[PDB]
Amino acid sequence: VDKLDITQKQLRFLHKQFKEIIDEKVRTALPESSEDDQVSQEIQLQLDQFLMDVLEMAGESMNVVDAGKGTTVKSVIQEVQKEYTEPFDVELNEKVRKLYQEWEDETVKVSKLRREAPQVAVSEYTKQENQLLEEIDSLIAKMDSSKTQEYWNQVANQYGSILTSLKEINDKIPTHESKQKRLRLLLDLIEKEVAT
Amino acid sequence: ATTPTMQSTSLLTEHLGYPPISLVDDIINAVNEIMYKCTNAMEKYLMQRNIIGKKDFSDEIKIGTAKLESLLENSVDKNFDKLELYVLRNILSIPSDLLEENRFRLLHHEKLVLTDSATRAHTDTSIEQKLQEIERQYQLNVMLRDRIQNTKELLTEVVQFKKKVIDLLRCDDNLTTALHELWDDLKPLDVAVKLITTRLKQIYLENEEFYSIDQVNRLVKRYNELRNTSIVR
Amino acid sequence: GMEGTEHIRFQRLVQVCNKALEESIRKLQSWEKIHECFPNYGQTREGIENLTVCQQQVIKLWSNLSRVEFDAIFHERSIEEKLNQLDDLINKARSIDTSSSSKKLRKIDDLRPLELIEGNLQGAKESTLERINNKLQIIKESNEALETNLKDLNDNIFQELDQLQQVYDDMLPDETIKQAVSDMIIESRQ
Amino acid sequence: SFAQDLKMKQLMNWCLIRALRKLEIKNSQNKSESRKITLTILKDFVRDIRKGSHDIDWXXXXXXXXXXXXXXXXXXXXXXXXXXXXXXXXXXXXXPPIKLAKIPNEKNIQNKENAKILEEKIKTIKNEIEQWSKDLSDVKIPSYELPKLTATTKESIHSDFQKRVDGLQETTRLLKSSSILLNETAGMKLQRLNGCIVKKR
Repeated sequence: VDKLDITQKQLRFLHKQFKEIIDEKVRTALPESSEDDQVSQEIQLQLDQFLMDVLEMAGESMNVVDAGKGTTVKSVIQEVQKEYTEPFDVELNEKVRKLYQEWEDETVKVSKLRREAPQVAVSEYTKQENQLLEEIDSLIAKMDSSKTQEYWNQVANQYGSILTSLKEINDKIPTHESKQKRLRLLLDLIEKEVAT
Repeated sequence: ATTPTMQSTSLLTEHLGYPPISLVDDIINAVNEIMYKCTNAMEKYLMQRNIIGKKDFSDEIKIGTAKLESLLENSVDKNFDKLELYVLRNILSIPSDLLEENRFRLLHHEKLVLTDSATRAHTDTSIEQKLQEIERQYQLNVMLRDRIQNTKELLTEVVQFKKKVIDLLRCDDNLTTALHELWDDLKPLDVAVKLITTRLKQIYLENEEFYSIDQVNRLVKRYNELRNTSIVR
Repeated sequence: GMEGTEHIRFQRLVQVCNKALEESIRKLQSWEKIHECFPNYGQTREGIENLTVCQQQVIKLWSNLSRVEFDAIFHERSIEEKLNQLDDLINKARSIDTSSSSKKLRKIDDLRPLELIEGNLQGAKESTLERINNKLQIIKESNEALETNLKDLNDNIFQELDQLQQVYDDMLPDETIKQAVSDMIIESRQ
Repeated sequence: SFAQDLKMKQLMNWCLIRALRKLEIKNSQNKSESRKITLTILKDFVRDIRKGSHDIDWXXXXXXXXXXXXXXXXXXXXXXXXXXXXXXXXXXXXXPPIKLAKIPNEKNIQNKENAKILEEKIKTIKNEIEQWSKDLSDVKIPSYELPKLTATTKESIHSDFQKRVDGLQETTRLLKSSSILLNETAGMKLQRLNGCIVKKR
C-alpha cells in the first residue's frame, strides 16, 4: 500500500495556504463587501466542505504521525474550521424560537377562528332567529281546537183553522144545494102564481 | 397555481389545528431529550462505577459519552429526517387530483356558497313569500271557524225546523195539532181545494142566473100586492 | 359506509415511527461499537458486566418511556381522529358529488374572511326556508281537507233544504171567485 | 517508502481532480450561479496549482502563542536560538506566520431567512385575524324575519213558511166567506119567499 506520514503542522499549513489562495482569488472575482445570503457566502461554505471532501479523501491513502494513524485529522480540519466562525448567535437563534412558537400559536389561533367563529355566529342566529316558532308553533299549537213556542202553536192554530173551514164548508155544500133547488122551484112558481 | 403543497399545508394546518411540522418536531425534540437525559444519566449513574478495585478509571468514560452521543445524534437525526419526510409526503399529503377538482373539503363545510347575491336575494325573497302565505292561511283558518259555527247552527236550526213541520203539519204534534186524523185522512189538500172550489163555482153560476135583491123583493111585493085569499079554514 | 375503515393512516404513522426508533437503536444492541468506545475499560470484566446491565437498562427504559411519550403526543394532538377523519374525507370526496357547482373556487382562500361566514349563513337559511315551507305546506293540506268536509256538509245543507222545500210544495180561480163574490156582494140587503 | 514532496502532489492533486468531478456530477442544478461560479474558481484553482502558485510544501510557520500540556523545554550551549541563513554573496529570522480571512457561518443565514419567513408569515396571520374579528363583529347582518253565511237565515225560512200559511189561510178565508155570504143571499131570498104563502089554504 501507500503511506504518506503527516505532522499536524504540515496538514494545517497546507490547509491554511489553500485558504490563502482561495481568499486571493475570491478577492478578484468580487470586492470585499461580505454578508450576502444565498450568494457569495454560499460559495464560501461550499468551498469549506469542498476542502473537507478533498482532505478527508486524502487521509484515506495517507496517515498522520502525531496521534494514532489518521485519527484527529478531521478534528484539526474542524478546529481550523471553528477557528473561523459559526458562533451560534444566541440572540438570532432566540428570535428563531420566539417566532417559531409564535408562528405555531398564531396558526392554531387562525384555525380555531376559521371554524369556531363562523359556527358560533351561525349558532347564535339559528338559535335566536328561530323564534318564528313562537309565532309559528303558537299558531299550530292553536290550530287544534276542541215565546217562540207561542208563535209555533199559533201558525198551528192557523192550520187547524183551515181544517175547521174544511169541515164547515163540507157540511154547508149539500145544504146550499138543497135550498138552491127549493128557491129555483119557487122562482118557477112565481111565474105560475103559487095558488091552491 | 399558488402551490398544491401549500394548499395541502393550509387545509391540513386547518384540519389538524396545528402545523404538520409541529408533530414531527415534538417527536424529535422528545427523543433527543431522552438521548440527553440517558446520556448524562449513563455518565452520572455510572460515575459510582469508575473505580474497579485499585486503580482509577475516572479518566476513560467521557470519550464514550461524547462519541456515542454525537454518533446517535447524527444517526437518529437523519433517521427521523427520513421519518418526517415519510410523514409529510405519504401520511400528511393530499392528492393534487382532489385539490384541482375542487372536490376536497372539510367538516367546516356543511356550508354551500356561490354568487352570494343570488342566494341572499332569492333566500330572503322566498322566505318572505312563505311568511305572508302563513298569515293568509291563518286568516283562512279563522274563516273555517266562521263556517263551522254556521254549519252547526244550521244543523240545529234545520233539524228543529223540520221535525217541527212534521210535528205540526202532519198532525203528528206534541202540544197542538193532533186534533183528529179525520181532517188529514184525505191527505192531498190540493185535490180537496180544487173540488170544493169548482163545485162552488157551479153554485156561483146557479145563482148568477140573475134576479137579484130588487128583482126578487120587487117581484114578491108585486105578487102580494096582487092580493089573494083571507080567511079560510 | 365510512370508507377505508377510517384507519390505514395512523397505523402507518405508528409503523414508520417505531421502525425508525428500533432501527436507530441498532448500535446499542451491538456491543462492537462499545468495544470501539471503551477499548480498555470495556475489556475489564467488572466494567463490561456494568455496561451490560446498563446497556440492557438503556434499551428497556429508552424504548418504554419513548413509546409512552409517543402515545402522550398522540393524545396531545388527538391525531387518531384527525387522520381517520382525513382518510374518510378523502374517499368521500372521491365518491360524492360532481355537478351541482358550475365553476369552483380555490380552497386555500380567495379572500375568505367573509365567504366562509356568508356561506354558512346562506346555507343554514336555506335549511330554514326548507322546514318553513314544509310546515306551511302542512297548513295548506289540513286547510284544504277541512274545506272539503265543510263544503261537503254545506252541499248537504242546500241539498236537504231544497229537497224538503219541493217536498212540501208537492204536499201543499182566485180571479173568477173574486168576481163571483163581487157580483154577489152587489146585491146588498136591508 | 519515503515521505516525499512530489508524491504528495500526485495524491493530493488526484483528490482534487476527483473532487471537481464529483462536484460536476452534483452540478445538475445549473441555474444556481453559485455552482457555475464555484466550478470556475475551482478549475482555475487546480490549474493555478498544478502550474505553480508560490512556495508550497514542508516547513511550518511560527506557532505564535503555544497551547499544549506537553510544552516543556530544556537545552544548553552549542548554537543559540539565533537562526537564519547567510554566506552566499548577493542573494532575516524568516517569520511570515499564519494569516486568516475569516468567513461567516451558515446558522446565521438560516436564522436570517427563517426570521424573514416567520415575520412575513406571522404578519399575514395576525392580519387575517384582524379581518376575522372586524368582519365578525361588523358584517354579521342579523337575518330579520317578521310575519304580519250566504242567503240563509231563520227569518228567511220562517218568512217562507209563514208566507205559505198566510197565502193559504187567506184563500181559505175567501172560500169560507164566499159560502157564508152565499147562504146569507139564499137566506134573504127565502126570508121574502117564505111570507108570500105563510101558509094559507
